[PDB]
Amino acid sequence: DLYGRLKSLERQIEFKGIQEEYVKDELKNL
Amino acid sequence: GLRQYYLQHIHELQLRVRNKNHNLQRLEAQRNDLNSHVRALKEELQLLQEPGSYVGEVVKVMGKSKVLVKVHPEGKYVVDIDKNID
Amino acid sequence: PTLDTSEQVYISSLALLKMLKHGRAGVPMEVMGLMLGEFVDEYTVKVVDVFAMPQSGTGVSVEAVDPVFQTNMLDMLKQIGRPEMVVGWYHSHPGFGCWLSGVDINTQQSFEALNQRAVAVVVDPIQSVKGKVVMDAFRLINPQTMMLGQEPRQTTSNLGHLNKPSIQALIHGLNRHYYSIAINYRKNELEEKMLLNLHKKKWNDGLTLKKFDVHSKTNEQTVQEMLGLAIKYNKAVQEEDELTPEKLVIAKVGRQDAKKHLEEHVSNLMSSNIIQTLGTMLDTVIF
Amino acid sequence: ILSGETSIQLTLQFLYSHNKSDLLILKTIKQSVEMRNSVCHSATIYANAIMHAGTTVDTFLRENLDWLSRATNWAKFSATAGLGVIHRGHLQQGRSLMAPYLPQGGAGGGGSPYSEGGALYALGLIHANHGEGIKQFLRDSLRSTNVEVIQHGACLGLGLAALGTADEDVFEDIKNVLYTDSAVAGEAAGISMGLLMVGTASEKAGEMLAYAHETQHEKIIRGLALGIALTVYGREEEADTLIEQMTRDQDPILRYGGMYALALAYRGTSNNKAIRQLLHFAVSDVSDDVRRTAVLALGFVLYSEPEQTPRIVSLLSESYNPHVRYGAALAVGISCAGTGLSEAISLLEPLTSDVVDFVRQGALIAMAMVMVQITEAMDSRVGTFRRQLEKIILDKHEDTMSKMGAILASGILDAGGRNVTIRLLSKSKHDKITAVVGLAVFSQFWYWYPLIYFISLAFSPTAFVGLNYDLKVPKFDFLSHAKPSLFEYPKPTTAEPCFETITNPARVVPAQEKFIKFLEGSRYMPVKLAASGFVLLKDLR
Repeated sequence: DLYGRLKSLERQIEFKGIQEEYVKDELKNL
Repeated sequence: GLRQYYLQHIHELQLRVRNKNHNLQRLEAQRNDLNSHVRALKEELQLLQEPGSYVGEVVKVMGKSKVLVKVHPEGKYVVDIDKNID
Repeated sequence: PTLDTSEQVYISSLALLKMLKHGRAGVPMEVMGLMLGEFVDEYTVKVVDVFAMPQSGTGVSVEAVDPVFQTNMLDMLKQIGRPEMVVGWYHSHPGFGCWLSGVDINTQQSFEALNQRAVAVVVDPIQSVKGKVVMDAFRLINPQTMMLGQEPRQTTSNLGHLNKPSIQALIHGLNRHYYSIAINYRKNELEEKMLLNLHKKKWNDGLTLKKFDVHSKTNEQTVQEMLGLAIKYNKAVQEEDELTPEKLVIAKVGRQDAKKHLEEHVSNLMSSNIIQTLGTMLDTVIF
Repeated sequence: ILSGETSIQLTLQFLYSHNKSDLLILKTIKQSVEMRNSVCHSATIYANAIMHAGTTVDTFLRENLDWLSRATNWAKFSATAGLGVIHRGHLQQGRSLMAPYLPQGGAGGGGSPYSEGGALYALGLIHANHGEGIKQFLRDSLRSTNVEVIQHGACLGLGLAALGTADEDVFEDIKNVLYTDSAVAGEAAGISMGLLMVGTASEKAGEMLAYAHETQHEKIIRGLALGIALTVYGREEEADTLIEQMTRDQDPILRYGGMYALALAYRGTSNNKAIRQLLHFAVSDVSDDVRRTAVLALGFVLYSEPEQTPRIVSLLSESYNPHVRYGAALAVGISCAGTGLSEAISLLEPLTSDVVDFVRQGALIAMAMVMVQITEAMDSRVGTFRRQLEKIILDKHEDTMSKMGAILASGILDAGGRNVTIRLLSKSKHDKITAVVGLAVFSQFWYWYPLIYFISLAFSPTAFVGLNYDLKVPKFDFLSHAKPSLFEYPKPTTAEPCFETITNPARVVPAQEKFIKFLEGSRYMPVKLAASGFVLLKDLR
């Protein structure tokens, strides 16, 4: 498979993107 | 045209992923130092709850961790030693 | 029906403030009263309001539960439209923590006779400090169950174990004669809006500008203080040797701590100057 | 086959024939548990029921009747309900085995109402998803009885027997019980309406929400809040309106249900919108129950990608709030169930030594869910964890909640005679509705202990069962290209050959599936190359 490397890379990047709001929430709750 | 159209996004996504990872890690460490400080501070709440520690001055030591030191107003007594003291 | 740990007691914010104020009033001794409400269900007890007790001249006894008083107060509260039935009683242990004495224990059975679901509350006005309220609720464990060796209650929920009990209470008979009751707070949204309104400063207070002469003199003095802290700190940075003892520095530093005072003073100076800035000129625009 | 009766019978035969449950572990736990502690006594009954799930071996209960007879109230309800997990899938004798504990319709049956209610719940656990013969009997039992404890067992039993059937007539019967406003029967009715209507997105979820505002009983509100979350299973964007209503509510118990509704709507999707909302509520809400649940809910959103869960939850595990740390432990336990991820184990290890007793309880259960079916030869940490569980169970000075966690963890590690694993995803990557729902009801064991038996629904047998044209199991041999010591059973109380030739009908762990090869020239050839489950064999001779 060749297109899988891009689709999986996009999935992980999108998942890490929400980490911004995740951290921002604790940065205020903390 | 597949080489110049589809695979091109792999070389693009990783560049932003690498900087997002570092920024998220820096923010997470900044928040974690504070969270650890707060957890400690709440730990000192119970730290000051436990009874204090008396002062001692061993007049004579005994083998196999035996201690007879000068209590401030009381005197001496036979006791043992701790776990990490030479 | 077995009493269960999932039982939860709700005490009104008004009830809390009433117990706290009434306890502070009689902090030297112990003040007692009653909570007014109903039994929500076999597990849920809600409390709305309390009224204080005029206490007999005995500071170590709660033996003066006057019943004409309760009957009169209940009747007039009914005329208010508040026919709520007494849910429990509270008394204060200033600095003595939350626990039940022999006298409190005796009163507790005396009321349990009337209603098996009575709730006894202990409020510490002293340790109840800004941000943390020291209060607890207790009910007695039937001695027959204790003599049988049986667990006094059935626990389908772990809520009862969330709060670690006081070692004093463990000395004062906790879980042998009685048990604690987990406490939460029912809060109405309107109560929260009004509560937030309380700390809202007057919107004009930002308009009250400081007199220019006095403000300038504070600036002058703080600047000279920065000079003194600066010279002290220069000595501190210079005198610091390769083997600088952090423990000794914490115990004794230059001018307490030249760096910390420098930082606090620059912060306060900036704040004062720049708030004066905002004030003068937003007045300039709008006046 | 489509009715599931044949697959259940073959599974029950496999679990009975391969039962390697260690009765000495249960005897040791029974001896260490103080006879006055009702929680630890109930924990040992739950552990026994989990260890013998679907094996039909009740020898421990028969040997220890004098110990079981000391169970009072809900412990007696749980004792009877635990037989339903042991006899799970026994469709033909399920009624005859329970007949001594069922309500006999004469004024002379000396049963306790807890045993009768627990027998109706046991019948629903035996006939989970397969209710056609028992639905009518449970409906007649529900209509005939006004006792709250019997109605509670009848509701849960009917909800399990009618799971995902969307039967309107069963819904109206359970709704009539909800309108009696009984605090214990109404919690079961709330959950059972949700179990019946799983993933239908019916307008009936609005009727349940309306009634949750009318009732004053927190138990009914909690049962309805979970019931509503179950109706929304599967629905993604269709659910967002109801989730926004429940999450903006003034009642913390409805907001708690709103977190489960978001979790079950976005199950296995890894959606960034749902993750951001859950993380927001984990920090912004004032209620510790909502915070715990918002973190636990991440485990249901992320189980499709179990590698991401430890990374997101690591920051929450260090939080000062014990309820968030508990939610973090269970989120990793649910997402990483049966995977054996090393990162998940390293994150849970510190939480097993937490200062807070319930955080330790969650960490021990989560560690047992991650380590299910793993041998000491694959990971040496399983051997240290089993010794840690034994130490906590034998210690008198340990907290009751930590002991309960250690007893349940020991039960989960030895579940189904060591022949079951917790599996949220099918081999086809379909979501197992029963496993997701079973784990979502199981996570509520803090409020109601009899919900612990819903973990049985999450147990998937790890069997290879080859079948002929007549649906019988032929004896034939197949090869595993792995060291036997990797896929062995732990030893009882007291390079290498890689061609372990075990019978094709035998325990096959998901990690072992890659190493299985059929012998070229065997009498039986599979119609499809499948390494595990029910495989039809072509007979060549």
